[PDB]
Parts: sequence; structure tokens; C-alpha cells
Amino acid sequence: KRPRTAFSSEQLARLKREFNENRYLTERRRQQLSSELGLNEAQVKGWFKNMRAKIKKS
Amino acid sequence: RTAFSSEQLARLKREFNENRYLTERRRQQLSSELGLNEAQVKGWFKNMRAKIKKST
DNA sequence: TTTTGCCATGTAATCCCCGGA
DNA sequence: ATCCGGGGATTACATGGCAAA
Repeated sequence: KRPRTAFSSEQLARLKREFNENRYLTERRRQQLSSELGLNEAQVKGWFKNMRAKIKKS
Repeated sequence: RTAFSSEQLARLKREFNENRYLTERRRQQLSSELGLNEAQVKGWFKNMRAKIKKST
């Protein structure tokens, strides 16, 4: 099982800025964003997945 | 890669005609009766629905 | 026709998407 | 983060069927 991580405030600000433009990730955009933030792609994919579900519930 | 016998395919097809989606129960029961693993029966149903959509 | 021998098609399986729990 | 249980897109590969001397 993949470890849970905590995102820094800079990572969360960049993620959210991104989610504000498009709630879905293409492959290239995921790679770029994971590389830029120093995050595993699975963590990024996961954050977007959970954020869609939180905002759908909100 | 497994190849299903004509008897298995005949039964799978008749089951598919009656209900194109398996319940857990029916998947278990079908697999037991046919001598197949549940993943193979589940995969057959998945591929059958895809194949049909891919026609129209 | 035979007897190869390649390739096209079929399909079981894999990969990855998604929402929901 | 996990897993399930859909989907679409492919991929690997067995084999049927055609090609050809």
C-alpha cells in the first residue's frame, strides 16, 4: 500500500489553482504538475479524485 | 490465456441473454457450475458488453 | 489437390479512466 | 489512501483461413 503524505501549503496552492481551471487531469498535465511539485503522480491523481468527490458532496 | 469449451460458452451466452450484468452471487454460482474462476466469468461478461457496443 | 507459411481476425486479458463507498 | 465495479482502449496470442509453388 502507498504511504499517505501531507502536502505543503505551496503544493496545495498550486493544486487548487490547477483544479480551478480543470477538475480533470490529462496524462501530460499530471506528469508536468507532479514533476513541478515534487509529488508522486499517484498522489496528484489521488488529490484530484478526492477533491472532485468533496466538491460534489459540498 | 484460457479457452472456454462450447458448453461453457453456451451457458455463459444463455446467462448473458437473461441478465447482462452479474451479481456477486450469480458470478460465484456460474463459476462453480462451469468450473471457472470468478475473474474469468466476470471478464467474459465485461468483454461481451464491450464487443456488442463496438458493433453498435 | 497438397503442404507450407504468413497474416487477419477474434478474444481473453491488461491497463487505466471514472464515481462511490 | 483503499477497494470495488463500471467503462474504453489496447495488447498478446491462438488459430482459421487464405496464399502460393
